[PDB]
Formats: sequence, C-alpha cells, structure tokens
Amino acid sequence: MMLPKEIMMPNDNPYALHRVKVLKVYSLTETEKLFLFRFEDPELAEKWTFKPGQFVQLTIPGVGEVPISICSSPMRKGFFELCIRKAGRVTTVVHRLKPGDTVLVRGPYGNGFPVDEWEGMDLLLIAAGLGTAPLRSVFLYAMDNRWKYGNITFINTARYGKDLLFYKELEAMKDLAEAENVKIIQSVTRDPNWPGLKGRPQQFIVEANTNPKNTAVAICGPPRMYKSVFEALINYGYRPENIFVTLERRMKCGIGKCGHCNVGTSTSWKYICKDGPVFTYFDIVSTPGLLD
Amino acid sequence: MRYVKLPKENTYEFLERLKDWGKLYAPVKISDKFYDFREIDDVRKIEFHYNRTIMPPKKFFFKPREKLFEFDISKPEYREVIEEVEPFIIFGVHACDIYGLKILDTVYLDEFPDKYYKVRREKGIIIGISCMPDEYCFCNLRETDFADDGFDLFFHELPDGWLVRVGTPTGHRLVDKNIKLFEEVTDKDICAFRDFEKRRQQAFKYHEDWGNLRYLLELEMEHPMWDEEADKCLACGICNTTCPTCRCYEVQDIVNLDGVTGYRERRWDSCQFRSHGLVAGGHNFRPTKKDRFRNRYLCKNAYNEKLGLSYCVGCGRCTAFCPANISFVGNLRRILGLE
Amino acid sequence: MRYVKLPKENTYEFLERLKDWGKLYAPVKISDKFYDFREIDDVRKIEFHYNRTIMPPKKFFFKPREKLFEFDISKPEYREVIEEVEPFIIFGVHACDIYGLKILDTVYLDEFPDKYYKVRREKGIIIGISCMPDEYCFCNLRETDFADDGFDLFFHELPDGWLVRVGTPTGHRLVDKNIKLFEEVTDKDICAFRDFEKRRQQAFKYHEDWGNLRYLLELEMEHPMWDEEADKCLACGICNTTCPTCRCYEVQDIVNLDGVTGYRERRWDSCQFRSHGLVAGGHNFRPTKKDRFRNRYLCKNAYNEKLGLSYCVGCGRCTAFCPANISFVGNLRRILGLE
Amino acid sequence: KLTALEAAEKAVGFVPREEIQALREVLYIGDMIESHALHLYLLVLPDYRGYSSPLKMVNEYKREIEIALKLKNLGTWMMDILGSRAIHQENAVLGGFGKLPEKSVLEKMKAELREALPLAEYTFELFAKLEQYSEVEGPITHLAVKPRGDAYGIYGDYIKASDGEEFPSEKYRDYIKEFVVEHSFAKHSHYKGRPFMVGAISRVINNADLLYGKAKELYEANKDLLKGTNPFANNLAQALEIVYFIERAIDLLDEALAKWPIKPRDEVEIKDGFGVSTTEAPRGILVYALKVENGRVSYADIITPTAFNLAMMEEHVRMMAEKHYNDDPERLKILAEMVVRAYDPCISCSVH
Amino acid sequence: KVRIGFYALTSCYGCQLQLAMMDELLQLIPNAEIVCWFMIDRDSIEDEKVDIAFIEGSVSTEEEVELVKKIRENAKIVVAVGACAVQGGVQSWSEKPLEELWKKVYGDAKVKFQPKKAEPVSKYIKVDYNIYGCPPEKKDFLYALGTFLIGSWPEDIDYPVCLECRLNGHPCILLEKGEPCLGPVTRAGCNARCPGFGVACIGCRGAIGYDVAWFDSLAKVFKEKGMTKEEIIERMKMFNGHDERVEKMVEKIFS
Ligand SMILES: Cc1cc2nc3c(=O)[nH]c(=O)nc-3n(C[C@H](O)[C@H](O)[C@H](O)COP(=O)(O)OP(=O)(O)OC[C@H]3O[C@@H](n4cnc5c(N)ncnc54)[C@H](O)[C@@H]3O)c2cc1C
Ligand SMILES: NC(=O)c1ccc[n+]([C@@H]2O[C@H](COP(=O)([O-])OP(=O)(O)OC[C@H]3O[C@@H](n4cnc5c(N)ncnc54)[C@H](OP(=O)(O)O)[C@@H]3O)[C@@H](O)[C@H]2O)c1
Ligand code: NFU
Ligand code: SF4
Ligand code: SF4
Ligand code: SF4
Ligand code: SF4
Ligand code: SF4
Ligand code: SF4
Ligand code: SF4
Ligand code: SF4
Ligand code: SF4
Ligand code: SF4
Ligand code: SF4
Ligand code: FES
Ligand SMILES: [Mg+2]
Repeated sequence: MMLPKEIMMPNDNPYALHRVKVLKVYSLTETEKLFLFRFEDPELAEKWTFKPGQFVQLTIPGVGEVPISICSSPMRKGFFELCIRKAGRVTTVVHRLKPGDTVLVRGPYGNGFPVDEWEGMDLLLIAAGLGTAPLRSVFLYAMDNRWKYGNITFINTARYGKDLLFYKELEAMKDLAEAENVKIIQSVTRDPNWPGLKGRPQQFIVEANTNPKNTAVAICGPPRMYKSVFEALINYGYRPENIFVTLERRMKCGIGKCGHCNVGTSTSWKYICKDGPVFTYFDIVSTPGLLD
Repeated sequence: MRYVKLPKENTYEFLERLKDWGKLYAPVKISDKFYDFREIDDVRKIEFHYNRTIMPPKKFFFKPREKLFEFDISKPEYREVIEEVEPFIIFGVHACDIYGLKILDTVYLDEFPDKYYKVRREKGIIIGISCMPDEYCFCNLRETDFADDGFDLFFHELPDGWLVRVGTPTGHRLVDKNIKLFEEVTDKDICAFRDFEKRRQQAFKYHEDWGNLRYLLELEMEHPMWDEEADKCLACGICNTTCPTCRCYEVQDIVNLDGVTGYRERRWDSCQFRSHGLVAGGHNFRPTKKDRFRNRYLCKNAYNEKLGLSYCVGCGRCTAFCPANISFVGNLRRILGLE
Repeated sequence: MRYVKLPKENTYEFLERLKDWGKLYAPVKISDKFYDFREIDDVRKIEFHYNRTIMPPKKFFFKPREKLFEFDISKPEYREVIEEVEPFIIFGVHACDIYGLKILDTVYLDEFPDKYYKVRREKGIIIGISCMPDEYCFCNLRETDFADDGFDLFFHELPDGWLVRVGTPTGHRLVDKNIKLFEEVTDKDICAFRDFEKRRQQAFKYHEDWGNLRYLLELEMEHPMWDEEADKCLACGICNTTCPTCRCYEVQDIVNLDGVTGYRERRWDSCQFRSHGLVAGGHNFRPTKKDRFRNRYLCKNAYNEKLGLSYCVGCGRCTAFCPANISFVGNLRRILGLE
Repeated sequence: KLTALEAAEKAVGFVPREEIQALREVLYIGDMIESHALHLYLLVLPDYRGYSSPLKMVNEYKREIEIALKLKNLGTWMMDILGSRAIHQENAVLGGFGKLPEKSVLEKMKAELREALPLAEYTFELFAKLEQYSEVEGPITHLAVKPRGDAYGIYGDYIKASDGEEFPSEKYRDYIKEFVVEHSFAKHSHYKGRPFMVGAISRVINNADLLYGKAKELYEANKDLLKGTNPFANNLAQALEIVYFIERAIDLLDEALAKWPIKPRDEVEIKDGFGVSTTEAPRGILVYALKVENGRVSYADIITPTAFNLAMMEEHVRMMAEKHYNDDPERLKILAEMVVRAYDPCISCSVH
Repeated sequence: KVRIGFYALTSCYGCQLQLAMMDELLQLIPNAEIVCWFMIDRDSIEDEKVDIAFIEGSVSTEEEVELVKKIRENAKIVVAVGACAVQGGVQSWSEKPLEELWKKVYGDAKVKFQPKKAEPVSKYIKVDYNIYGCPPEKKDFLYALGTFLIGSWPEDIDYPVCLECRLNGHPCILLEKGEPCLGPVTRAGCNARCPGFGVACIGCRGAIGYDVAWFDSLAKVFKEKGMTKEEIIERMKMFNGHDERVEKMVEKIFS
C-alpha cells in the first residue's frame, strides 16, 4: 500500500525496520512453517494494511533479511501471516523462532494482484508448490469479500501429497465452499500412490466453474509451468488480458536500489520489486527470458 | 543563463576560495596514467586536462563501502549510521559524469529516497569542466557530451582563461562572493567557445546513430560474438565497479565477537559475479559467464524513462580499464553491423 | 518484443481488417505533391512511402478548431461539448510524429489533464511506419528517428513484406485476431532490417551534433541573421500551424443572435501573429516581427524536462511549407557556426 | 623476509640506499619488539605467575597485560605501516618497498615509540624481579653477529663467539656443522664439537659495549644478572633489547626523515651470484645462503636460531632433570618446560 | 557456551597468532569456552568433545592424518583455517615426490617419524566451512566467529580481489605495468593489500571455487604481455598447487 511515515519511518529511511512478534508457529510440511505476526506498536499494528500478493522483508537480527509474501488476508487487521520454507542460512535461523520472539519487518513492497479492478467477475487461482501463500492471500480476500466476486476456483498442486500447502485448511473448507460457489482442486504430480487427485493444473482447468470470458486468472508457482498453463487457458477461451502471474528473482532491498531482481532485455528492462512481482500475460509473451 | 569569465591568473585563487565553502575534491594523478577524485591540500595538484578517473564521481554519494546500521541482537534494534555531512565541492566533473550522476539520482532518489544517498547529495556542489575526447570516449553517441543541468558552475576552456556557466543559486553565490576574480564575457570569448566546440566535435572517434541498438541487441542474443567475448572475460567486475551508473550493491550482516552487537554493511556489487543472480536451491538466473556478460550489455543499453537516455553515458571506463582488452563500443558496433 | 512479419500480399487484407476496429486514418494524396491524414474508404489510396503530411497527426487529439462549451448567459451556465469518441486507427505515423505526439502528451496531460485531448488520445491506436528521409528531414539531429514507445504496431519496410513491432496489448490483440495473415521472422528478415537501417542512416542530409544549440541561441540573440531572416518573413504562421509540437491555442466566446445562448471556441494559434503576446494598454512582449520570429526558434529549441528532447522533432514541415523559402535548419546551423 | 632480501641483493650485486636500509631496520626492529614482547608476556610470564594461560590473567594482572598489548600493538603497527601486515610482509620488495608511507605517519610512529619507552622500562624491571634457577649454571659458548657500523644492531658481516674468535658470515659452514638426529625433524648444530647458544643473552654478552643510552645504563646497573652462564637470563636480555631497540628505531626514523622524500624502490637486474646474509633474529643468528642462476634460485640453505639452540637445549634440560631427578613428575615437567621456554623456541623455524 | 578448539598441523602458526593478537579475542572468553589451544593454554586436552574445531596447517605427517580423523570424529563443525588447511599452502608448490625432497634436504639419514607430501585437510576429512588467507584477515576471523556464536555460518566468497581493489581506488598493476597479478581469480577479503602497496597479488587467499575461477582468460591476458606457459602455471600454482583446474585451463589457451 501507500502507508505514510510507517513505510519509510519519520527518519525518512526506507531501510528502517519495524519490531514484530511471532505468536503462532505451525508446521505445514516438513520444510514449511506458517508464522503469525503482529507489530509491537499498537498504532502501527492497527494501521498496517497491504495488498494481496505483496511481500515483506523479514530481517532476522544478525543473519540477514529475506523477502516473504503475505499469505493472510489484508482484512484480518492487526495480524499478518508468513509462510517460510527452509532453503538456507536465513531461513534456517527463521525456522528456530518460537512464539513470543521478536523479529524485524519492513514493507509491504511491490504491486499485488489488481483485486480492485477484478470486481464483478470470476476468479481462477492456480497455485503450484510454494505459490499457494500469495494465492492464499488472494483467496482469503475473495472469501472475506464474497459479494464482490463471482464464482471462484482454487487449484493447488504439489510434487508430493505431503508437500501440499494448507491441505488441512482447504480440505476443511471444501464443505460449504462447494455450496458457496467455491471449488477447491488439490492434485499431486509425482505421487502415483496418492488417494486424492493426480495430474497437472492444466488438466483441471477444464473442471473449473468459472465463465471463461469473465474470469481473472492468478497463477503462482515455478516459471516452467507457466507456458503449459498459458496454452491450456488460451485454448479454453480465457482472455489474455485477464491472466496474471508472479515471478521471483534475487532480492536484497525490495525498494529498487540493489539491482538484483532484474528481468527482461534492453527493450523492456524491469525490476521485480518495483514493476512486480505480478506480471501480465502480454508482458510474459513480449519479452523472452522472463520464464526460466 | 549567467556567463562569467575567469582569467587564467585568477584560477588558482578561485580554487583556494572554494576551500572556504568546504572540502575540495578534484582530480589528481594517483599513478603514471591514472587519475582519481582526491581531497585537495595543494591546489597545484589539480589536473584540469584529464581523460577519466579510476573511480566514478558516485563514490561521494553512493559510497563504495558504507555501514548502514548497528544492531543489538538482544532487544532487536537497528540504529542507522548517518553522520552530519558537511558541504563539499566536487571539481572537474565531466559532462558524461554529470549525466551519470543524474541517472543515479533517478535510481536512488525515487519513490523510496535513499537517506544515505540523499544526505550526501544535498551537500555536494558539482563544478563541471570541459574536456577533449580520448580514443575511448563516445559520449556523443549516448548524447551526454554537453550538460544542461545538474551542476552549479561549469568551466569552459578558453585560450586566455575560462568561461563559467552559472546554473543554480549556489553557483550565483559562489560567483558573487568572489566577483573580484571574474570578468565580463565579450564576443571574442563566445567565438573561442564556438571554436572549442567545433574542435571537440571533430576530436571524437565515432560519429554514428545508435537508435536501434536496443532492438538489435534483443534480436541478436544468440550471436557468436557473445561466446567469443565471454571466453576472454575474467569475471573481475571492473566494468561494473568503475561504471558511473551502476546501482548494484551487496548487503552483509557482521556479528561482533560478543555475539550481541554488530553492523550491516553495503558495498558495490557486479553482475559478473556468480552470486548476483543466485536464487537459493542452486538456481542461477544468469548461470553461465556468457549470461552475465550479456546481461551487462542489456542493462547498460536499456532506456531510462525519467531521463530519456541510456544507462551508459559513454565515458569509456569499461573499455579503458578492462584488463582483458574487451571493447564495449566495438562489440556494440558488431551488433549493429557497423564493422 | 514481438517481431511478427506481414507478407506483401496480405498487407491490404490486414488494412481491411483494421476497419473492423474503427475508422482508419491513413495518409492519402490531396494534391500533386502534398499529403494529409484522411479517412479511408478505399484501401488502395494509402501512400506507404510519403515524406510528410500537410497537417500534423495532432489534429486527431488537439483538434484544429473545437467547440469547448455552450452557454446560457441568463443563469450563467457553461456546458462542456464532449462527444463519445469511438475508437479509431491512425496508420502511417512516422517516428518523428510519434515523438511529437509524446511531447504534446506531456504538454496536455501533465497536471491538469485536458479532457478534450484525453478522451480522444485514449481512443486512438497509433500504427507507425518506416520512412526514407528527404532533404528536409533532420530527425536524426533531434534524436526522433527511431521510436521506442508511443505506438501499438510499427511497420518496418522489407523487400518481401513488413516487419511488425508490437509494443502494446492493443497491438497484441490486433496481431492475434488476424494471425492468419502474419508469419514468423527469420534471420533473413533481420538482415534486411539491418540493411534498411544502414541505408536510412546514409540517406540523411545532415550528420551533426547540436548539444550547445540552446546556449548558442541564448548567446546570439542580437545576430544580424535574425533581422535578415525576419525581413523575409510573411508572418503567415504556417511554421506553427503545421508543427506537431505547437501547443498554442486562441479562445473566443461567440454570442448567438438571441443574445442568451452561444459557444466558446478553440483554434490553433501562432506566435507569429501580433496578438500572441499582447496585453492590455498596448504593450506587446514580442512587439516587432523579429521578436516573434526569434521567439519561435527559442521555443522550439527549448528542452523538455519530462522527455529529455527538444520540442522540435525534425520533420521539416516548417522548412518545406514556408512560402518565403526560409530554412529553419539552415538558420540554426548558421547560429552554431556550421556554415 | 629481510634476511632473504639481503641474501638476494648480495647475490645479484645490489646495494640498497641508506634510507631504505634504515627503514628496513625499523621494520626488523618492529618484528623484534613484537616477538620479544609476545614471548615475555604471553609465554614465560604465566608460568612464573602461577597460571596456565594468559587468557586467565585478565582480572588479576591487568596492568601487565595492558602494557603487553601496547608493546605488541606498537610492533604490529610498525610492521603494518612498513610491511604490508604483521605476518608475512608483502611491501618489502627487491630493492626497497612497493610503497612508502607519508611523512606524518613516520612522525606518529616516532611519537608512539617515545610513548612506549617507559613501557619497555617497566617490562625490564618486572623481568628483573624474576628468578634465574641455579640448577642450570654452567659455561656456555655464546655465538652472536658482529654489527655493521658502530652500534648494537641486527645486520652484520661477522659472527662472534664467547671464546673470542670471529669468522666471516660467508664462511659459516666451515665452523658450524649441521647433523640430523633420529628423534627430530630439525638439524642440530655444533661449534668445535660442542653445543652453543644464540639469542638475546648471547647478543648482550658479545656486543654489550656497543649499547648506547638507557639500554647501556640498565646493562651497567644489572650486569650481575646478565652473566653468560645461565640460560634464564635470556628473558631479561630480551627486555633489555626491547629497551635498546625502541631508542634505536627512533634514531633510525630520524635518519630516514633527514632524506625525505624517498623513492620507494630501486630497479634491480638479476645477475647470477651467491649471497650469504647473517642477520640477527629475535631468537638468535639467522643464516640465509641463496644462489641465483638466471633469475632463479638454484641453491638454498637456511639455518635458524632454534636449530642452533636445540643442542644446548638438550644439554641444559639434561642438567636440569638430573638436578630435579626422582621428584614429583609434574614439578619436573613444569620446570623442564620453563627451561625450554627460556630459549624462546620456534619449532617451525627449526624444520623450515 | 560454545566449545572451540584450535588444533595445529604442520604450520607456521600464523593463523593462531593472528587470532591471538586480536584485541576482540578478550570478548570471546566470556561467550566461548576454549578447549584445545596449546599456543595460549596449557590445560588443553587434545581428545575432547568440541562444538567447533579450527584446524590450521597442512597434512604433512601420518600422525597428522590420525589427528584430523580424530578431530572429525570429535567435532560437530570442522573449520579449515588458512591456505595450508584449505589448499595445502606454499608447501604444495613443488610437484617433486617426497623422497627427492627428503634426499635434497636431510641427506641420507633417518628420523623415525613419517612425513608425507603436503595435502589439504579436506582430502582426509570433511571440512564444513573454510577461512581463507595466509594469514587470514582479522575481519574473516571476526565474521566467522560471530556468525558461529549467533548460530549461523559464514558466507563463502565467490568474488575476486579486484572488487576490493576497485572499491579502494588502487591503481591497477595489470593495466599499467603488466605485472602478473593473480587478483582476478583470487578470493577477496584482504581489502586488496598487495595491489594497494604496489605489489602484485600472489593468490594467498586461494582461487575462487564453484568453477568460476577463470585461469584461461587470465593466462591469455598474461600471454599478451609476454609470459611463457610455465611461468604462468608456477605463478598460479604458488598457493593453488592442489588445483586440477589450473593445468588444464592454461594448456587449453596455450594449445
Ligand atoms: C517476491 C518474493 C516472494 C517470496 N515469498 C516467499 C514465501 O511466501 N515463502 C517462502 O518460503 N519463500 C518465499 N520467497 C523466497 C525467499 O525469499 C527465499 O526462500 C529466501 O530469500 C532464501 O533464504 P536462504 O536462507 O536460503 O538464503 P540464501 O540461500 O542463504 O541466500 C542469501 C540471500 O539470498 C537471497 N535470496 C535467495 N533466494 C531468493 C529468492 N528466491 N528470492 C529473493 N531473494 C532470494 C536473499 O536476499 C537471502 O538473504 C519469496 C521470494 C520473493 C522474491
Ligand atoms: N509464494 C508465492 O506466492 C510465489 C509466487 C510466485 C512464485 N513462487 C515460487 O514458485 C515456486 C513454487 O513451486 P515449487 O518450487 O514448490 O515447485 P515444485 O513442487 O518443486 O515443482 C513444481 C510442481 O508443479 C508441477 N507442475 C505442474 N505443471 C507443470 C509444468 N507444466 N511444468 C513443470 N512442473 C509442473 C510439478 O510436477 P513435476 O514434479 O512432474 O514437474 C511439481 O508438482 C517457489 O520457488 C516459490 O517461491 C512463489
Ligand atoms: N627469531 C626468530 Fe626465527 Ni621464527 C628462529 N629460529 C627466524 O628468524
Ligand atoms: S572488466 Fe573486462 S574482463 Fe573484467 S569483468 Fe568486465 S568485461 Fe570481463
Ligand atoms: S546489473 Fe550489472 S550492469 Fe546493471 S547496474 Fe547491476 S552491476 Fe551494473
Ligand atoms: S558502460 Fe562503460 S562507457 Fe557506459 S557508463 Fe558504464 S563504464 Fe562508462
Ligand atoms: S566521455 Fe565525453 S564528457 Fe566524458 S571524458 Fe570523454 S569526451 Fe569528456
Ligand atoms: S512559414 Fe515562413 S514566412 Fe510564414 S510565418 Fe513561418 S517563417 Fe514566416
Ligand atoms: S510560442 Fe510559437 S513556437 Fe512555441 S508553441 Fe506557441 S506557436 Fe508554437
Ligand atoms: S519546428 Fe519545424 S521541424 Fe521542428 S517540429 Fe515544428 S514543424 Fe517540425
Ligand atoms: S523527420 Fe525522420 S521520421 Fe519524420 S518523416 Fe523525416 S525521416 Fe521520417
Ligand atoms: S595458511 Fe599461511 S599463515 Fe596459516 S599456517 Fe599456513 S603459512 Fe602460516
Ligand atoms: S591490481 Fe590486481 S587485484 Fe587490483 S584491479 Fe588490477 S588485477 Fe585486480
Ligand atoms: S592481494 Fe593477494 S597475496 Fe596480497 S593479501 Fe590479498 S589475496 Fe593475499
Ligand atoms: S530487491 Fe533490490 S532492486 Fe529490487
Ligand atoms: Mg636448514
């Protein structure tokens, strides 16, 4: 968002960090934990609002900072949630955080999904692997604002059945969601012994309950699945002007100075922290190299 | 615009008077062939006719190695390390370096203004000087040869003195405080300025139009030239650490030996290094040396929306200071088919 | 960027398909030697190889004569005259005219957006075309020869068809709706594009750098050239009324014969006319013809902060359409001392 | 580094300028200050003060550790300014230095040496208060270098002995024999068939009359302790040498500043030759014999002070152990270790 | 308290001396418990359980291979300190076999102790982290010890000395005098000491890992300035004598 004096401090320092406390730790998968945070400043906690799809810079003191997307809805005011996978140094230190500990956060950064201009149209969310958390934010924003959006579909896929993000929440939500114009599809790709569904999301796009001409599509996951998902969506009649995807590059600041999250070419040179992380379909089509 | 003439015998007196405003940084000779911006104690050390500096003028605002925060790990607290910056004068800035400073201002004085950059940018007085082209200078191709703004005083070379352009109120104050040393510009000095401009335009090595360079670079990303020139590359990053318009930095948190205190550090980075694109899990978005080598060309030839220029200004530091004798302009002209 | 190719035998079919998106405006021949942007009913009338139009492309957004308001003098009320602007396609815009449209966008959409300009600018699709310069074109000196953005489709001339650049989602939709008529770009088409760019660069009359033109104009406002060229001037204003980047308009309130109703009208204005700088009491801030003649040069050579280029794009309309045979570029080069 | 530079310059037939030699002597004095202060305060002080580690002596003997750190930092800072670093100096090139510091840095170095002279005095007093064990009293053959010039120093062309005779540096292997024992990777040395000692105490005994200043005053006062018979006088001799070398470094800095500005390095062309340089290390005589053939090293011979001292160490540990025979094993171990540490042994230089 | 043990293989003790001469080492005593460090401590036990083991020196004795296997058994983290432990040091400059060197130095005599050619510690055990230099910088020790005390680990360096050389504004010796500077392939952290003193880098900190040390480009640059192949190979193998990349990469450019 455009929060003043709390996103850049009264000292006008964009690198200034806010003190937050971890209240709940929940292990989703083996290398995955869901963290519930709140700002130790009550006014800052009550004033901090974000957009679905935006990210924050989580500074573990003495180790470094990492960019994490927000998975909770912005209308759950006071608290925000982060889902973090153990990939290396900083995340190894993060996974040792027990409730009641204090960590530093600045944000929110980037542009989220344009959920304000998605008013009065269907929602199709396609989440692969770790991309469920930003789409969890979008999904919970849609569920809190159900009267605004039409039929919504949530496709969540993972390599194994134990690596599905928010499997318990989405499985518990499926009842009364099927009656509330919400369809949840959860599938695995490399697990042929999984009792549930199997296959890639492009197989389950046909099983969606969304009107193809009036649907907003949000895709999050590895860059390699994007081309196949684009082919499937274009074949079924989803308009290319409504397809949105998220990309990841190396980030050190999140404000546009370190120059590490660069994509594109000399014709269209862009930065993830300033021009994304949400990109449109035509941006992905025009310049190669944004995928893989 | 206000035009004043500084006679040849009052130049050193004016430079001495510039020390009353603050610290004076002017180009001096650090080795037999290399220059740099160093602090002035003796005014006779200033080299008015130099080609380029071993370090760009961005080192005064975008410092090469800077301490951002000091922290206590117990009671998590990051305290910003900003000192009171006193006014200083950067003398001898070429027009290409002035445009590079403007480009870096667009990068670092954006919607999130960098406090460390802005504090030092406020207190800096940029006095520009004229120059004669070298074999490595192509600022005419990038349109950074004549500066419009971004300075306070600009010194133009005349046979019998200098011509001073005043662009800001700070330059007006500098001229009006030492008005005893300045004179009035006649038609003869204007004619001499015109002659110097003609000679400067004649002294450039290349005279070409590079409008379609970005699109040809996009269309020719699978050229054999990239492999050929990347096999020569040392991955030393001098082309980025000496580039005036390179924004990249690397951050590191250093913990003191007590385990409680420490600091966060910021240093210049290069895209030629392996870890510039490493994204954890082993994936590098520029995994080969050819990829990083081409990424530098793509980044430098990109278009700056706020200014209308490329991020490359044309100083030739990447070509002159390359230890592997790799020509940036030569490879760009290979892409354009002009060789 | 998308680099689709249009074969030579599908060009007229694609132009016919463009009429499904709205009204098509393309350059046609109005006289033996003059062109203009006119509405297309027969597609064979489009002249793909033309030099310039008698009227700039700004007439579709900054209309030559427009009715702003209608009013009732009793119970004073001014009602805006805004009509529903249906989408239209402007085909054949040269790169200089695209840059001129960008400059006029900066003028008319900066802080108080012009509603009349904006409602027509948002509904216009700018399809650009390549060109071969003639003796009057100096768009390479003003750096408006190759377009970066501001278009949806750009047609590049090939011996066996066209090369199409897609820079907007609207151009993406235009290409994807008629993808049957388009093909894939090979290395041969890229080589042909490179050859055409080399030939276009070789076809320009002047190859000079004009960095210090503004400062030389400022220093030489008392030149005999101004008197000798103003004595030729007819004060007909064609150089302003046929200039793509001229913002000036004159307003007038016309009262109907009932004495109660009326309208407020807007038309293109020229600084060469007496009343452009005339204030009450008889004081004109450009009182002599020489003053207005010099003011046009000063205004056109000024620097645009938002874009980074001059307000003159280099189309040559002021030189080609001057009935008194006054050369704009010739006078500018005389100011620079290049004559 | 400096002995190798001396050997290489002798081999290639090059003579350094006087100011460059003075700056090299200042760097060598910095090495001697650091090594002697480090030895005295962190290796032979804790076993005299009843500890097992200098890190356990932070609260009780605070002032002693503070002066230790100040002396060590002075030596380290001299080496950082002149050489590239305190360990493995890189600024010392063939024919001079790669880059010499500014004049104000040399003035600051002189001021810090002046400030550190009282610390050297306190160190000498503290180590004079200690004890020389009488179990190791015996006649010692002391070998030391004859200084070049007319002052106590490190560079020399002749090697003196307590027996009175003196031989040229290049003729060292005619009088010193290197033999390999079956219990150590080092070569023991013999002088006329008998073990001998090199070090600070040998330096004092051989070249005492060349001292000048507070060092000569302290030596004349405490000559009774500095008898060339007890190996435990080596620590006190090291303290006396610190006292001398601070003033010597001040004087050398004055000599160098008399000839400012100084060109950092002379162009040396590598002709063939054979150079032997015997400079006096903090622990004794260092012999470097290098033969150069077509810009390359063809023959290298290094004899280090600890290799010289090992045979005398064995003999004196034998007499100490026979004096403290059949006692408690811990007491014998600690006293034998103190005898060994009196020789400031560098085992690394023994094997080289 | 973190249990730290410093062990000495065949070394000059430069790394232990560098750690001992730091004034910040006094801050390590209240936060860490030093188990084995014979240079400063006398009550140190060799066979004890240590949280972090710092190993100095090359493996030039069979008893040293037994010691390093014991250390790997007894340590949760094994850190190799210095060029001797990381890449064999300058002792691995010569490729001549052990018996030739032994005959040249010690003659035909017996010592009863078994030596071996200098090899890095990584050949006999698994070193989790490395500290580079000869001796390593005080900043490297500070960063490593502090990150270990916080529970993290140091970041490996994959950038050359040229980065710190260009941050400090040092004149480039390779561009001016044509000197054989190994800086473009040597790991940073020394703040460009030798190029700042007018000397050329000899690569004490070691060549960059992760296969991004370009000896072929540097060999071509040296070849343009008139150096034979063997001179370049010896220069690069001064501290990188156990590197298999150097010979292949130089012979590629000289073929
Ligand atoms: C917009 C965005 C949203 C993200 N959202 C999530 C999320 O919801 N959950 C989650 O588990 N992870 C997320 N990540 C990835 C997360 O940032 C990385 O897992 C983390 O930065 C790597 O930590 P590490 O300890 O492995 O660092 P190391 O591998 O040790 O590397 C150190 C530095 O590398 C950088 N880095 C490494 N990988 C990445 C990366 N993928 N993106 C950016 N910087 C990187 C960081 O600056 C980090 O400090 C997101 C990344 C981006 C760019
Ligand atoms: N957090 C966010 O909101 C967000 C947003 C954007 C990006 N991301 C990034 O996206 C990644 C998430 O994915 P992940 O790394 O966890 O993936 P992964 O599980 O390791 O592999 C991709 C998964 O998608 C399946 N898949 C489906 N269609 C595919 C196709 N066409 N090509 C390839 N795989 C396809 C794969 O099947 P196979 O195993 O058979 O290939 C596998 O199950 C993370 O890097 C995450 O940070 C996250
Ligand atoms: N002093 C001393 Fe050394 Ni480490 C011995 N033996 C070499 O000079
Ligand atoms: S300066 Fe030359 S050798 Fe070094 S990284 Fe740049 S292109 Fe490669
Ligand atoms: S990406 Fe490379 S060229 Fe671009 S600013 Fe960063 S370091 Fe410079
Ligand atoms: S790319 Fe080269 S010429 Fe361009 S600004 Fe950077 S250093 Fe200068
Ligand atoms: S690039 Fe242009 S402005 Fe810069 S030093 Fe060279 S000639 Fe002067
Ligand atoms: S077109 Fe020519 S004659 Fe007419 S007003 Fe312009 S300059 Fe004068
Ligand atoms: S002042 Fe004259 S030249 Fe300038 S915009 Fe107005 S009419 Fe055009
Ligand atoms: S001044 Fe003349 S050449 Fe320039 S834009 Fe106007 S009409 Fe075209
Ligand atoms: S000025 Fe340039 S772009 Fe415009 S018509 Fe002439 S050649 Fe074409
Ligand atoms: S790495 Fe260097 S300083 Fe450390 S022990 Fe080996 S030779 Fe000595
Ligand atoms: S002197 Fe050596 S380390 Fe410094 S920039 Fe040149 S090659 Fe790199
Ligand atoms: S410049 Fe090279 S040799 Fe000198 S300290 Fe640094 S890494 Fe070691
Ligand atoms: S994260 Fe630094 S530029 Fe985007
Ligand atoms: Mg020997």
